[PDB]
Amino acid sequence: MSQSPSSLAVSVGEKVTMSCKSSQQKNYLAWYQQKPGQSPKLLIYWASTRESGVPDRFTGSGSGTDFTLTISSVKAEDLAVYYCQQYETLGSGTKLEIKRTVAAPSVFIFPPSDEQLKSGTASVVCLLNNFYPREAKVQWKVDNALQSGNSQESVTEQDSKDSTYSLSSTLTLSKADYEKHKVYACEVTHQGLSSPVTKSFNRG
Amino acid sequence: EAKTTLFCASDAKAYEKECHNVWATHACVPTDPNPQEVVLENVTENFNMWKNDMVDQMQEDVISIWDQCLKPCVKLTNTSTLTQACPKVTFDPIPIHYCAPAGYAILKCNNKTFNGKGPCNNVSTVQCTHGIKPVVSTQLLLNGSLAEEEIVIRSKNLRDNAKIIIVQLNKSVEIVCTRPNDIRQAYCNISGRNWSEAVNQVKKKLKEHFPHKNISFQSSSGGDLEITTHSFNCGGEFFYCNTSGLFNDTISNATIMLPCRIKQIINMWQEVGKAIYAPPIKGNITCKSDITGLLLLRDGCDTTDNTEIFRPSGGDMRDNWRSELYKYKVVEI
Amino acid sequence: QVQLVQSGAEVKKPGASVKVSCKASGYTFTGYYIHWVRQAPGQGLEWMGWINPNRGGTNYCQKFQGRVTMTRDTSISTAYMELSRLRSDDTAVYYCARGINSDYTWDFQHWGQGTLVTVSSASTKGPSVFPLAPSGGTAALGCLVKDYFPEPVTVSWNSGALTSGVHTFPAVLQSSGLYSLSSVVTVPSSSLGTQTYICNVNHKPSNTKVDKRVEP
Ligand SMILES: *[C@@H]1O[C@H](CO)[C@@H](O[C@@H]2O[C@H](CO)[C@@H](O[C@@H]3O[C@H](CO[C@H]4O[C@H](CO)[C@@H](O)[C@H](O)[C@@H]4O)[C@@H](O)[C@H](O[C@H]4O[C@H](CO)[C@@H](O)[C@H](O)[C@@H]4O)[C@@H]3O)[C@H](O)[C@H]2NC(C)=O)[C@H](O)[C@H]1NC(C)=O
Ligand SMILES: *[C@@H]1O[C@H](CO)[C@@H](O)[C@H](O)[C@H]1NC(C)=O
Ligand SMILES: *[C@@H]1O[C@H](CO)[C@@H](O)[C@H](O)[C@H]1NC(C)=O
Ligand SMILES: *[C@@H]1O[C@H](CO)[C@@H](O)[C@H](O)[C@H]1NC(C)=O
Ligand SMILES: *[C@@H]1O[C@H](CO)[C@@H](O)[C@H](O)[C@H]1NC(C)=O
Ligand SMILES: *[C@@H]1O[C@H](CO)[C@@H](O)[C@H](O)[C@H]1NC(C)=O
Ligand SMILES: *[C@@H]1O[C@H](CO)[C@@H](O)[C@H](O)[C@H]1NC(C)=O
Ligand SMILES: *[C@@H]1O[C@H](CO)[C@@H](O)[C@H](O)[C@H]1NC(C)=O
Ligand SMILES: *[C@@H]1O[C@H](CO)[C@@H](O)[C@H](O)[C@H]1NC(C)=O
Ligand SMILES: *[C@@H]1O[C@H](CO)[C@@H](O)[C@H](O)[C@H]1NC(C)=O
Ligand SMILES: [Cl-]
Ligand SMILES: [N+]
Ligand SMILES: [N+]
Ligand SMILES: [N+]
Ligand SMILES: [N+]
Ligand code: NA
Ligand code: NA
Ligand code: NA
Ligand code: NA
Repeated sequence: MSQSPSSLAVSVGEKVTMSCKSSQQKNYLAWYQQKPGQSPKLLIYWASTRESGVPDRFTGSGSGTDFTLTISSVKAEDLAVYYCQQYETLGSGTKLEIKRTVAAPSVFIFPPSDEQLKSGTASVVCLLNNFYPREAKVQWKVDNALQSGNSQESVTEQDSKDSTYSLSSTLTLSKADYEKHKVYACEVTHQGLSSPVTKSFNRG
Repeated sequence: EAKTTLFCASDAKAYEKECHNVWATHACVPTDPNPQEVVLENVTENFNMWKNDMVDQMQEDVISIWDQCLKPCVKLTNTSTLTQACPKVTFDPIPIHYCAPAGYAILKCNNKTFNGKGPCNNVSTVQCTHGIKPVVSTQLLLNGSLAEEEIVIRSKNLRDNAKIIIVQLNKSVEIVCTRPNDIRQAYCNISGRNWSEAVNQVKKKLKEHFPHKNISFQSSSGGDLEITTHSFNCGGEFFYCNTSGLFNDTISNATIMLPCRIKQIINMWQEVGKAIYAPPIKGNITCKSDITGLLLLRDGCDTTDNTEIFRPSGGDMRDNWRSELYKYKVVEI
Repeated sequence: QVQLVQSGAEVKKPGASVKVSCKASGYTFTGYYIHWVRQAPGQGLEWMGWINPNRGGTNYCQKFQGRVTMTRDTSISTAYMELSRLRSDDTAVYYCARGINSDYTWDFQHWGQGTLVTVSSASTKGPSVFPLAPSGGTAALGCLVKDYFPEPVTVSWNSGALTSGVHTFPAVLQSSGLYSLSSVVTVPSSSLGTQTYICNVNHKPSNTKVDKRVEP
């Protein structure tokens, strides 16, 4: 079906209103929520009628072909994808994003373990913990040479409670190329940081 | 409008040794010789064949009938095991009338195109239903009543693919299933001209509810052999007949032969369990039955070739009784 | 208290087949329809079909008709979904679901944990866990579950004891065709000598269970 908006962004303490339109004497419909990584859960059937356990802030509405789910006062646990199901057909889903104050990233660095160095490869890890917003510029550099083409990064979904993110970058190299150089640094650039924070080590 | 204990009436003969007669003589009164049909003028009333306590009462009666007629040699439930004598009996469904006691009446819809759910305008009241044969079958409804006008489609919701679709024809097609004399190899013969003639009419009626769509008939999606074949009881013996040649889009004009097998192990419809019967009787076992209805399911999801596909189904015999009790309802005075 | 427990992850080559199981408990298994819905990674939910556990009747999505088969086993209250002639498209998390009641079963109140089915010619390989040691205030430490396949790898800290402040990152596919993730915890430096910290990594596809110590 046609769900809208495809992406919504609001803050705690607001009301959201997502629509679900249909095509062609039976007001029947279900609404599902999918927390990140969890299986979808049901929180509204037969148009109205909230299922037991859903709080009193969710409310369904509509009739005919246009239906609507309205969240009073968005909360942390409310950050997730929302689908509408008519019999066997389902909507495109609407990812609910939450806005919050800027947060400075807690940066940490970890060198390769000796158990790994004994294998043949070396992996340096740089962690940005609990920051807002998503985008950050992580820069890997050995001594003062910057590296490129051998550093993969990841980011977890927005934490429910504090609406923050986390980013993990991994620089992969050979044991020979590892012990060749000696200094390794991770410089980050983020709006919450006035100056680019550079946490580094030098063991090689 | 309320619920009360119905009673049954039949033309059962106290000397006939067929088992349905012997049961009906014990539980059913004689057929009322003077039936009173009373046509309510300019009155409309709601009906709902899908929430009709009459169907559940008829189910309980047919279970009592089979608990006395077709006693299994072994009855296996996941909490019980029964071994008993299983003597063969004469088996032939006779019509049964269901009547309301004092202080109650049976409303009957005389609208010839009523689909079984909603308001009926040509309402009348009777004391008993018409003659209803308790024919247990799947996929194909046999020996029922026909539509007086045109083909009627009945569903709790046609848009729900999990809801059975009961089709009622207005002109029966004859099916002759015989085991001649592998003692368990049987077959059925059915006129391909009359069957293709009937399939095209049902397809036309389905297209009225799904316009711009091609209507396709295909074989069952799966399940127990009871619902993947046309299963039925003939002379006490359980037939399982392949219906891949009937639910086809390429139906031949010649006579169609359906291969069947007579089985002794059957999955019970009365309850969750298995019932083991004795080997089949010897000789010629023949049943010429009238196909008066269909039990179909529609394939889910949206189509990519603009074709709705319908497959035979069943298994809940309450739907068989609904195919005849749709027009009835017990009301309080 | 109704519970639906599905089988473990599966890796299959194309053209092969996979059967995912879904064990029901806490209710009468034969009294409620059961549905199967799959979800490709990063996309929406896609319904495949339902099966009637009472009699065994099935209804398949027309898109998968011909290469999907639904079965049940009443004696163990288990339903099976088998998909054949696999494809890279079929890489998805497959769910079983059950309605609120028998009359209206499309309101999926109960779901399984999902069964991930990865389709690729690569074979199964267990991970290798390496510690990320920290070096007043609050420090951070974790591990590096590296070089494993397929995707599902579950990590807990101190047998599930440490949960607040834990961040397990999504897997990344390396140039070698192997996944690699990290799992970190924020812990104060006033406990890096008293409290002990162990990574509890589980790779069900290869039945690998490892406990790794993380200390400065
Ligand atoms: C749906 O509707 C049709 C019509 O009502 C039913 O057709 C009847 O089906 C039953 C069972 O198949 C038939 O009962 C059997 O009829 C056979 C022929 O009947 C007579 O033929 C000779 C020659 O004229 C007569 O002399 C004699 O009176 C026969 O009665 C018989 O061969 C059968 O005989 C039985 O003999 C012994 C003991 O009686 C039994 O042990 C055997 O099992 C054997 O059955 C039997 O009488 C009935 O005749 C059919 N009527 C018609 C008009 O065709 C369908 O059966 C019904 N469908 C279902 C599923 O019920
Ligand atoms: C039912 O059908 C038509 C009109 O609805 C009418 O001629 C007929 O008389 C009605 N039934 C009876 C018993 O009159
Ligand atoms: C029978 O009932 C249906 C209700 O949908 C109605 O459309 C139809 O007109 C009725 N038949 C007659 C003769 O009125
Ligand atoms: C039965 O209904 C169909 C259309 O639904 C029609 O073609 C056919 O002529 C009808 N048969 C009789 C005997 O009225
Ligand atoms: C179709 O049914 C009619 C009436 O029962 C019958 O006259 C006709 O012979 C049947 N068609 C064939 C090919 O037998
Ligand atoms: C399919 O549907 C159209 C009308 O919607 C019809 O013209 C066409 O003949 C049908 N094709 C088949 C094979 O039934
Ligand atoms: C029925 O016959 C067809 C063709 O012989 C076959 O494909 C199908 O499997 C058969 N069904 C059963 C239950 O034997
Ligand atoms: C009808 O049966 C024949 C085989 O006897 C087959 O060629 C044809 O594809 C079938 N039609 C459908 C729609 O399955
Ligand atoms: C009947 O006539 C011929 C075979 O004699 C066949 O080609 C045709 O498809 C059949 N038509 C129908 C409507 O069954
Ligand atoms: C079969 O056994 C299970 C578990 O003991 C029980 O739930 C069920 O009621 C029994 N009877 C059935 C499935 O008919
Ligand atoms: Cl049967
Ligand atoms: N009648
Ligand atoms: N099967
Ligand atoms: N009444
Ligand atoms: N309920
Ligand atoms: Na008993
Ligand atoms: Na057998
Ligand atoms: Na026996
Ligand atoms: Na792939």
